[PDB]
This record gives sequence, C-alpha cells and structure tokens, in this order.
Amino acid sequence: ATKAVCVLKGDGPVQGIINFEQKESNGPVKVWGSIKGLTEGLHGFRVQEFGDNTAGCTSAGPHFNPLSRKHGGPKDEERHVGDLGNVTADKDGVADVSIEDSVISLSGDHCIIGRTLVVHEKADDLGKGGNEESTKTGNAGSRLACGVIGIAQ
Amino acid sequence: EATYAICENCVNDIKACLKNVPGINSLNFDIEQQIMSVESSVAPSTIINTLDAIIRGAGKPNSSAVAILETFQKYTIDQKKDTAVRGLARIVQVGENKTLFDITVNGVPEAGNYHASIHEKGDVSKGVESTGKVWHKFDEPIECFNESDLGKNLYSGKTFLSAPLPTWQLIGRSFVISKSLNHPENEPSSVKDYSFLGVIARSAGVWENNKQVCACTGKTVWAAAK
Ligand SMILES: [Zn+2]
Ligand SMILES: [Zn+2]
Repeated sequence: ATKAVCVLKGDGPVQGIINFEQKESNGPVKVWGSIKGLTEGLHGFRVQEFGDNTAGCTSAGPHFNPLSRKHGGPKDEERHVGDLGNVTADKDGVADVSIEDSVISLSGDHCIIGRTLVVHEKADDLGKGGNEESTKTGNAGSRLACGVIGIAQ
Repeated sequence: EATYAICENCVNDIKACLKNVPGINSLNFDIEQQIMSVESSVAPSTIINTLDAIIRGAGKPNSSAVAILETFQKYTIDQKKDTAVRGLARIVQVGENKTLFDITVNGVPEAGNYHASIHEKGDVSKGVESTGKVWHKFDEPIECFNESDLGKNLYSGKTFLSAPLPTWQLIGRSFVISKSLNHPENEPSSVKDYSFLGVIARSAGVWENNKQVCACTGKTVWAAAK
C-alpha cells in the first residue's frame, strides 16, 4: 500500500482533498493537499481510531493511538499516531498542506487507511495545554470536516 | 459465529422465540451490553426475522467495517437535496475468510434492482470514476421496490450480502451501489448509471438498533426504512 487519499467534507464551507504517499513500508509518509473554507489561522488536524462516521465523534473514536500514548504535537516524542498537529489557513481561507510524518504509515500497526482524517475549528494545543483534555485531544474545538482515508494505489 | 444486538425478564423472552429454529449450535447472552452471540451454520436473516435484532460487531480487532453510501453526481431524477446519503453498509467478519454485509437503501428515485460491488480504490474524489476497477462483484441484487418513508416517488430496499473475504481486505476500498438509469437521455452528464458509494471504513461495530447516519453536527440526516 503506497498511496492513499481522503476527501474532507462537512456541513459547511470547509472541504478539501488530502493525499498520502509512502514509497517504503517503513519510510516516511508524505502528506499533501488543500483545504478551503477555513478561517485564517491554525486548525487541529488528526486521524481518528476508526473511519466510522455514522455517529460523528462517537463512532470515529479517539485519536488513532495504537501505542497508548498521550496527545502531542507531531514532532513530540509523546504523541498519538494520529496526531498531525496544525494546518494553517491563509487570509483567503485556504490551508495548503505539506507534511512529512514518520509515525503514521500506510501499512502495519500504524496504518491509517480506513480511518477518519479530521480538521478542527481551533488550533491543537499540542498537549501543552494546562488541563487533562489537552493531553487527550489537544482542545481543537469542533470538527469542521472529515473523510475516510482510502486506497489510492 | 455472529453477534446480535437486542432487564432479566427480557432475556428468556428472546431465547424462547428462537428455540424451534435448527442449525443453532449454541446461544450466549450479555444483557449488560444488550447483545447475543450465536455460533451457527444458519442464516442471520433467519435469526433476525424470527424476532427487533441487528447484526453487530464482535470484539475481535479489525473485524468490523462500515460504508456510508452517497451520490456523487447531481441527477435530474434525484430531487432529494437535504442529504446525498442513499445507503449504508454494515460489515462484519463472521468467518476466517467470511464476511457479511447488512445493506440498507433508502431515498432512491427509481424502483429497481440495485447492484453492489467493491471497487479497488477508496478514492471518491471523482465519484465512481476514481475508484478504479471492480474488485468484487456481488451477484445478489438489492431489491428496491418498497416505497420509502421519505415520501412518494422514493424507494427503499434491504438485504444481507456475503463474500469469501476477510474484513481487513476491504478496508480502504470503495463500496459502490448502482443501477442503470431508466432515462439516460434526460441526464445531461452523459451518465448512464445511478450510483452511490463510500470508502469502506474501520468501525468498532457497536451499532445501535436504528440504521442511521448523522451529520458532523450530530443531527440525523438519513435512516434505513421502517
Ligand atoms: Zn492526539
Ligand atoms: Zn425488561
């Protein structure tokens, strides 16, 4: 499994497409695409445990976390597998996403295919918040858009 | 072996209802979670119709999936504009290489047999076009001739499907349901088929009784027919 794709959509203007590419099974995952309809600023961006979107937050589960860690920023030693930090929307409400991540994968225990990718209204506090919820979800507020990560090749 | 979802007086009410049915090897019960496990060679549609019971996921990891099936194109004949959801597939692994599909369809404009398939890729950016080749064709049709509770000129259907595939092999692919348009002419898009689809998603398989789909809000935007 070498390429994956996700169509982010929601009830509002936020919508986007995100691509994933991983040449080696234990190489990094390249993550790129665009999200539009965002307010200017930083938005929480992560993968949930499940891709079941029948019941919203409830069915998609917590952050994808097979190693049972606490929440963190993507560069942090302590983080969920699903934690991809923040995307940044410019003044025209467009977030151009360009990420390399070493923790997510397109195969094995960290495989994100078939899970929900989500973009949130507020910034992820990257677990650096002074409350317990910070160490669980990063306090990114409500979900603006989501999609299931599917096989692209 | 499959798991079904349903006080202490409730318990024997159900075990009763099932007893004269053959092919059943054992019955186990967990009234706490309100579920029931049944190990058998007997059809699940038999188990459920006899009883209200839904197919549910076991606790087994990566054994359950779901696909929310939405239209991608705008159809002339399709004037339901509050949601593009037309169908729901609940998928449970019931064997080592055996899987069961709880399919519901509701709110389609044309009565008919709809055909289910799994396509190779879970890329729904371009609707069916981007999902690539058929990967598994389901021979059995979804019979949609029942009128839909969503109003007149709308139809519904339901069926269980089966495949010799483990759940993990379906994750990330596309589940696609389609029917030839009766009137391809009236459709400007040069589109010949009425299709709705979704990426097959990992699921905990802890589904509630009513087969429904909510918006990112939480509001219910679609449900299986009564
Ligand atoms: Zn997290
Ligand atoms: Zn009772």
